[PDB]
Amino acid sequence: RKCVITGKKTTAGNNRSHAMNASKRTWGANLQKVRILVNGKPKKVYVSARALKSGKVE
Amino acid sequence: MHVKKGDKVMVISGKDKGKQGTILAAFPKKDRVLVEGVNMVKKHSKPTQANPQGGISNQEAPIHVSNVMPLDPKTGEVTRVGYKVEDGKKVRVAKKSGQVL
Amino acid sequence: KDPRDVLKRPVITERSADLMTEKKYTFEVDVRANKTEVKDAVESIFGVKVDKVNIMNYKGKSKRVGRYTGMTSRRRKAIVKLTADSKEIE
Amino acid sequence: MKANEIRDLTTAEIEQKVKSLKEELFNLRFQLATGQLENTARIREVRKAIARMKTVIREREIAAN
RNA sequence: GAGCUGUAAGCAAGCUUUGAUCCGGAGAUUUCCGAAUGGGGAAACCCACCACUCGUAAUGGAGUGGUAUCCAUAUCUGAAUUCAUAGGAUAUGAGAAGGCAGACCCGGGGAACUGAAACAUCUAAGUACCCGGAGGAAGAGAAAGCAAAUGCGAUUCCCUGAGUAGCGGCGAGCGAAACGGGAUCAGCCCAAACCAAGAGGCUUGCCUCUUGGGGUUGUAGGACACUCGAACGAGGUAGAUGAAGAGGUCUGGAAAGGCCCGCCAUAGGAGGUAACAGCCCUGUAGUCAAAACUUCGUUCGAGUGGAUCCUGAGUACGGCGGAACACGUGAAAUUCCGUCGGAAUCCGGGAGGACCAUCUCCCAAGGCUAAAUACUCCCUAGUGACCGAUAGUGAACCAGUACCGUGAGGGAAAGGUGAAAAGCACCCCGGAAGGGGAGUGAAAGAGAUCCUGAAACCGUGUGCC
RNA sequence: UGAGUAGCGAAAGAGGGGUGAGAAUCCCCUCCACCGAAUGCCUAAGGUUUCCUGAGGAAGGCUCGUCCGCUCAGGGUUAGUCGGGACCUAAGCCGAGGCCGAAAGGCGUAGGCGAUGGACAACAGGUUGAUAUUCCUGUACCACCUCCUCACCAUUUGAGCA
Repeated sequence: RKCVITGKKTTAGNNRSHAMNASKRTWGANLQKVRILVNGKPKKVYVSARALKSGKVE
Repeated sequence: MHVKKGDKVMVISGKDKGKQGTILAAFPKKDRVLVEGVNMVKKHSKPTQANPQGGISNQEAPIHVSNVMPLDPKTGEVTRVGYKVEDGKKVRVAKKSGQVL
Repeated sequence: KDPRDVLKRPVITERSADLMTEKKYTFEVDVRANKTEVKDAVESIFGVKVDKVNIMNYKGKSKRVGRYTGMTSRRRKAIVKLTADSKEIE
Repeated sequence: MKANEIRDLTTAEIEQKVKSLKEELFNLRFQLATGQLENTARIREVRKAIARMKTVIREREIAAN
């Protein structure tokens, strides 16, 4: 899972409950599957929601 | 080494002291020098292949080069060695003398 | 490749001496050499006609000396059966 | 020896004298296998000879190249 | 510049001053595996296609060279749907891969034992380990800084600050920075404004894209109108030259030892020389040397004005959930991550440890940047109040071997004749082995674990019982 | 140390000759005994020369050993038809493209690998110390090629080929 325009990728962190207990988790960006111009040719590549917010092509 | 095959030399140490001899051997692999009439070992000899003999062979044995210096060809005493060039090829020139070899 | 290298040396045994009487000859050949280029090599260089060629290869015998345990060379032996009224070999 | 394989003709005559002394070397291996050869230094010098000539030919061709 | 075809003892032989063996520089070959790359595969093999050669009456057979994928460029074609793209086909590419020093540096991922005398917060520790990447150093770097004064001016690193301020079941423990002193010292290039052309859409500049001006700036600056691929020295890789006693005498098997005498020394470093050598040799100090490659040092633009424009947008920042800052959410600044929201434009912004006003400093959201720095698989030359073979590397010796394990892996023991083999001719016993003699040596008790040969242990005669 | 003790690993030999320095243990002969849906004869996996010949007996041989599966020096394995390749594919594995995944990677299309399977042409006599559907002998068979031979077809209302 990658994002083509921006360097968003799944990152690893640690969720902490009450009593401050620490365990390891992961953090996912809001990727979406959609049909995009990357070259002049249409393709379907992933894209983050923050990247799609900034008004790109379809 | 400073000595060569075929040289008239003079020996310093060992049982054989101060006796003349000629050189017919050289061992640069081990700095080892066989002089005539020195280290007179008596080798026990078995028959050699088809040679039908059995006896003690009395023959030369080689000595170390550090115990041998050559002599001055002019004055005859044992002298030290130097190196010098003479019209192309270098020559072995003994010390305290201008003569070569 | 060169035909003067494809067969290395002949081998002289009692079996070999038996087969030269009945006109089959023994040779040690190159490892990569097969049944046919030894044949074309031998009529190219001997002026002889050979009918059948048999091939077999020996692996090295294990052999010990001193304390080392080496392996002798892998060999390929060739048998050449000359035709009738073909010339002889040294 | 060393000079002659350059000083003689360019390529041609080398080839038949190559297989001439390859024939000779072949004869030495044959007679050694049957156990009759005497000059065992020949079996060193002929194969050296070949390298001598091979190298000159090969350099020559790369020098021409 | 003279013996040499290694270890290693060969005579079946042969090469050498018509200059060998050897040493240094550059070349050539280099089978087959191996990223392995024609296809396959159980490493070290098998089976091919095309082009060109050998050979055959041909078939079979042989040689040489290409023939993997991806990526970049170029060309052609460009289905379905024949606008056009996917895709396909051809050619060009000292292009990539894989290995590596178990070191050093960045990132991504990332424990537990342990401590807390239990234990979860914490610690161990962002350690080990795994992954990716390059470098010989890497990162970092020219201020939206440090700081609070007649102020300093890129980073980095060392001493100091200081076990201080702090953090912390305020427990266990963790733990700074700036000022000061040193090493080193390099500062630069874009984007935007505007102009010029060409680049067409036309909705006549709202945008092309490549050049140049256009420029990198905070007591603001810039646009804007006024201003001029050689030759040479030193190294490196082979080397050469290089002083002075067989001095006498004694013991000794052998003098380098003892006594009595000399000499050199820019050389009394060291090693070998039958025992402890400056003058025996190799050498050493100096002094030279390069046909060929290789590494270092000398040649081949500004000031003034300030109408107007620009000064890095889904960016700073905020919420939420985390991470890093010594700092565990706490009075929590600051940096980064993910989601969501989301400005300002010079009268503008950011920081000064909550936050707000004043004051001071600075201009982010664009890049590049050597030296001080870290580290040794290596190579050269040396050094040791480092070991002397149960030590010192596992490995002084054919060791990562033998051996064990299916495999990952584990992993030993084993140095010493003599100065020289001069290593036992010859005789007797015997099948030999082994001995006894003879011989070599200074030693045979020195004869193949062969310097010395302790003890355990085992024998043989015996004085006393 | 035990201690010259335990053990010496299922089994019928005996006698005469011969070698030898040495003989219960080696060799020759005559009887006897044992196995015989096996302790016989082929041949896998596996081992890798242990196979044969000639020497030797320090170590291996639970004793001896003149002996060998030990040492040393030689020698021995021949295939168009046998087994496997240049034939096919199962299970499974790999995998251009691709699809997923913090990274390594995981899955998988076309395709390919993969016998234990399917197809597929020599056999019965002789031969030495060692090989034998491999060597010799006679009779065969399978695939492919044409310097050649005869028979026939049509060389585009085309024979033939697939």
